[PDB]
Amino acid sequence: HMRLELPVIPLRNTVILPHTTTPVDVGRAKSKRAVEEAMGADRLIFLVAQRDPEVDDPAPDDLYTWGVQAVVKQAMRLPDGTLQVMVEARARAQVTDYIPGPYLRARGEVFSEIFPIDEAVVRVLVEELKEAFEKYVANHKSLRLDRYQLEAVKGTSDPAMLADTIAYHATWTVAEKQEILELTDLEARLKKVLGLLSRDLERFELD
Amino acid sequence: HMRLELPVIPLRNTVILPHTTTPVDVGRAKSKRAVEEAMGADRLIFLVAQRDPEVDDPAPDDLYTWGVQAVVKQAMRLPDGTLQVMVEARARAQVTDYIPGPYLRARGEVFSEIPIDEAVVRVLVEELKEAFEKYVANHKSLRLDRYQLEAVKGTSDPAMLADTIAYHATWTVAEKQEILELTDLEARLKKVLGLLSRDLERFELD
Repeated sequence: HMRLELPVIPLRNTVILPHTTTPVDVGRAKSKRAVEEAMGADRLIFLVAQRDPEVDDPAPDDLYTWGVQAVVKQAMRLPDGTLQVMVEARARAQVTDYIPGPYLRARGEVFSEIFPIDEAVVRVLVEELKEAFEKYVANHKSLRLDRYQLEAVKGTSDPAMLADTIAYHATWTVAEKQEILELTDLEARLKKVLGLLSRDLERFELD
Repeated sequence: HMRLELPVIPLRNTVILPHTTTPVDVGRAKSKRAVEEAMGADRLIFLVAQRDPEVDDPAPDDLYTWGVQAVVKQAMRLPDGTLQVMVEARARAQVTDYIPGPYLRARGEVFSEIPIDEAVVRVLVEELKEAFEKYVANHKSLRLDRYQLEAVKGTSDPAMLADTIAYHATWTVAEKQEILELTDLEARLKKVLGLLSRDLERFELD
């Protein structure tokens, strides 16, 4: 449990969940200025999804409250003037207190993952998640996923990482992934991911 | 049933369907230049949804093939340098052959709407009005004004009914794009009804 003052990168149509390392294309000037503060300092940064992908310059009201604390590990330039930035999402963050300035900066609380005392149900849910995800991948039609990613999921045995990684790979809406991010209770989080997977499997099987 | 060369406006996260008049916020320079060509000419324009909302400078491959032919009705220069444009979409368009230039321009074929098996269509229409009333009743997120819902209930044109419901529903771009691309009327009505019934099951699930 920490409190950090970090620059904030708004994500138009993406939710980053902890335990994921992903490249983020960064086109907007204010997002770029947030990246260079991070790289010039401790490389810590907040990533927060927008409520509306079409908003060009989001204010605090345009952003969800919860995001992730991430590490900026390296940045690259592309033929375009955008920056591809590799980010390591570490933990959920409640990003509340935005500070006036030329770009988005805020103080937020970074949250530990609390393991429930009902470990037995969680262990069953973990096995139900891996089974449901394997069928989701087998019966999905538009899903991009490499073999090594699929074996990582099946080899993960922590529930918190398993839920977060599955939610990252699945093709759910921002609002649906945002709710996974905001469910701190682990068994409720596992049951939401499983409900969404079963829902899509039902829909896949009809056709 | 004509082929026209018009400027094209890419939409990041919106699908426009015929029979709708909607505001379009226009931030990108190429989108702004495409609007003013329309305003300086016959005010006709193509609106095409992007496949990926995060793409800043879409190429033809970044766009769906089908869009709408619309009339630019008014433009509001906003303080942040954006253009709010009111557009009335009037017909489906297959936007195929994009033209070299500083912004998106393309030739596309505009398709008029022509009621098949009137017996099934009538059943689907009545089933649609009922499902929509409950969809509106059992969502939890949707903002519809009274005049809009009574417009739905009084409409007896099937094409207008399907397109208007798809406009109001909170479905993804890909799902609404599928409504746009179903030119055969009975298949379109059966898709809209399936999506509403699908959502009705999930709403009562809680």
